[PDB]
Amino acid sequence: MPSEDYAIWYARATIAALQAAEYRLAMPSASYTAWFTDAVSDKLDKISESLNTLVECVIDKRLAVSVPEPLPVRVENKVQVEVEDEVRVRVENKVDVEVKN
Amino acid sequence: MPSEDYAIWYARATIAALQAAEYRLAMPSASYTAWFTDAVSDKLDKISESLNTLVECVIDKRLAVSVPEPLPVRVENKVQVEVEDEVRVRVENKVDVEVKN
Amino acid sequence: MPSEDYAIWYARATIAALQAAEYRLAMPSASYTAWFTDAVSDKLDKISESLNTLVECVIDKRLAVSVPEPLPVRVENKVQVEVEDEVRVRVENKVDVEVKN
Amino acid sequence: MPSEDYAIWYARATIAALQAAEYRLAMPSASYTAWFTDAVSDKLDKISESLNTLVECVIDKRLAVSVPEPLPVRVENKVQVEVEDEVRVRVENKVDVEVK
Amino acid sequence: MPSEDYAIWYARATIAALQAAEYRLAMPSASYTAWFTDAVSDKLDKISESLNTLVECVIDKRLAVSVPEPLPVRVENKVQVEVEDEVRVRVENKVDVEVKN
Repeated sequence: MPSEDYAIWYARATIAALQAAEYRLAMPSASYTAWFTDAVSDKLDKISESLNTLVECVIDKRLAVSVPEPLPVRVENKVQVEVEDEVRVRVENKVDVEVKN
Repeated sequence: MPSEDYAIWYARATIAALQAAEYRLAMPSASYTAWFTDAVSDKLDKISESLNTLVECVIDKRLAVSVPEPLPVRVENKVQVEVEDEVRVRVENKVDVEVKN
Repeated sequence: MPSEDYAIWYARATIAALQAAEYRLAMPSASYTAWFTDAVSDKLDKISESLNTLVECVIDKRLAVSVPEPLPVRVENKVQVEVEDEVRVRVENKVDVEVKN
Repeated sequence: MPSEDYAIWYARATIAALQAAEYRLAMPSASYTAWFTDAVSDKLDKISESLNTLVECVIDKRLAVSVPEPLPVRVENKVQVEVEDEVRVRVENKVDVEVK
Repeated sequence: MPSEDYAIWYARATIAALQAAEYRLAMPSASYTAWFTDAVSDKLDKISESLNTLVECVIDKRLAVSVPEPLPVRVENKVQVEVEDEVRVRVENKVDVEVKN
């Protein structure tokens, strides 16, 4: 029943108005926030929980770590030592001696 | 088509209405959610999956680490040592002796 | 009511107009921004803060770590040593001697 | 040229209908997705890629690390040792001997 | 001014059209992008910046770490050593000798 001329103008004028305006979001519906919680927020909570588990290892601005024990090592240098016991020895060569008695 | 005065009224009144309202989002379309899943949610899953792998290394607030085995070390101090075996020796000097015979 | 023909036209024309337009978001309302900050922004702050605690441990492109100390180690190689002080010894064998006087 | 009553009604009724409806988002325009990619998705990619570089270091639930080598250490205890070579010695004292 | 029957039909029909349609987002207003930059993007940037600092420590698929130097260790095993210098010794016992002259 609306004339074609009016119907044409209505569609064109309504599209022009919709595009001229800007849209202020309200609080979303519960259906949107449920979706968004699954798509984003719950995943952020899991990421934050995992990060926290790692950061609880930080003490005094150092990350506490654990290594196998005892830790296998190779000493690469010549070490100065102090011998604490009397040592049993086997003399292997013929020794020059000065008799003092 | 309606008069210019009517068209001007309609454009202004409709824009005014669109901007006076606030908009409550519903569940998005399947097309929007598929796009958003690729743009955001799937990437959050990969981030969470990578963090999970790191956090599996944590036990009692210490991060388990691995170093080369065996680890090359350099001993910096003078070490007290206890010699446990008999030692073969070569006497390099002429020795003063007292004969107890 | 208006005509059933007019009503069908109006539904089709209005949906077609709404779907032909594109929608420019303004700054959201206070209701939305409060929800969004709780759903996203505050969780990002929490993540950022935890990460900063970890990254504070990084010094000049190395992560500072703490290991139990003194660390138990097991030395796997034969170590060169230097004996600095006089060692007390006990000769275990009969020594061949050349008397020089 | 609508009547004033109609103009007043149309403003109030249109606001009411807009507030009562809920709005289903379609696939966004290319302009929106281009902007959103810059604002969000590209930064998520950078974050994910940085995390992967760190997580490649994880081997069987341990983080592979590197320390300066050789690692400087201080031995805190007295060490039992086994001498494995013949030792050149210089005798310092006058030795008591029993002949043959 | 319209009749109540029209007014009621218009409200019901317009809500029905608004809910039957779906909405294609254009590029958002400057107001929106400025708010969104503060609420999300700038926080992502800080997260990425902090993560970059940690990942700079990765070299050849290992994380570079620092421990206190020198690190205190406890040697748990008996160590084989090679003495490298001449050793001054004091003979503590009476030595049996075979005179070879």
